[PDB]
Amino acid sequence: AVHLKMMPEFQKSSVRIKNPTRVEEIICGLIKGGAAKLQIITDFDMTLSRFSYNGKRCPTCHNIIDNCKLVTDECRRKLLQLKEQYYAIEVDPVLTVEEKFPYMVEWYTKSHGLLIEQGIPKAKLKEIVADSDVMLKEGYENFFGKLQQHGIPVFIFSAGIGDVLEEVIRQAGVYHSNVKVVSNFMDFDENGVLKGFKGELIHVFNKHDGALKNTDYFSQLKDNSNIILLGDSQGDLRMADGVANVEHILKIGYLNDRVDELLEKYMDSYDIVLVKEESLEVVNSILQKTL
Ligand SMILES: O=S(=O)(O)CCN1CCN(CCS(=O)(=O)O)CC1
Ligand SMILES: [Mg+2]
Repeated sequence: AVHLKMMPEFQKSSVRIKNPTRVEEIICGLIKGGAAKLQIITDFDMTLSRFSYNGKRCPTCHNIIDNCKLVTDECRRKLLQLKEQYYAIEVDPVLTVEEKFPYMVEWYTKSHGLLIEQGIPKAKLKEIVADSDVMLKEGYENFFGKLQQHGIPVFIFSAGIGDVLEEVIRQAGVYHSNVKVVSNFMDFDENGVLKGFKGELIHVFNKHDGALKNTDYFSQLKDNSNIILLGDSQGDLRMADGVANVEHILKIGYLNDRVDELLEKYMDSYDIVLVKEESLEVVNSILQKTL
């Protein structure tokens, strides 16, 4: 039987849970299925990576490029201005999520377009990532390590920049075979210089679309009917829409900011909400019982 009361990781004050009995029953199902039924579906930015260090916000994959030696101060000025106008739409309490779709498409297209003008070479990405301020959440080596040890599928589904994300995990030593990355990947010209992005855009609000356009992945994993989902946004709740069959799904949400405004809604939609939390110890504690 599962008792969150007896799990020290769940006693941390950042752990917020509306329905602990329900959560205990989901984790109970996860444990019963063991490795053979488990898969992970996860966002990256601010979910696997830290939201902040020392009251200095940490970079998203996109910020890593925004901030690198290859990008001019004037470019960052424009990027900032984009962010200020479009982020106000993102968080607008009056617009429906569907109304925000076109605005999100513009923001990501305009900001990608400014990066494309700056001339980013594939060969520089290693240096850029090494020099950046990126940080993975505390407990990431045990997270990725237990999962790879047991061959648990991990589907990292990111509205960031795929090439940057992959380079971060590769340098961390955690880009193992069990880890599949679906993101916005760079398109490179004859000289290995960024010229655009591949595929259809993934942004914060359309992850349902991408989840459905990955049937190949999920149909191979028909038996993995127990899911752990990790996200930092309401949008990440859709990352599991492509899953073949679902027996148990546990949804863990990082609430990194706009805490007072969003806490109720997060507690309502995620099973476990982690408030201003920079570790993976709750999820690692669940893996520990399960694997
Ligand atoms: O599922 S299997 O039977 O194949 C493996 C069993 N697995 C072994 C490790 N224990 C740790 C006990 S606990 O400390 O996590 O409770 C959890 C379950
Ligand atoms: Mg994110």
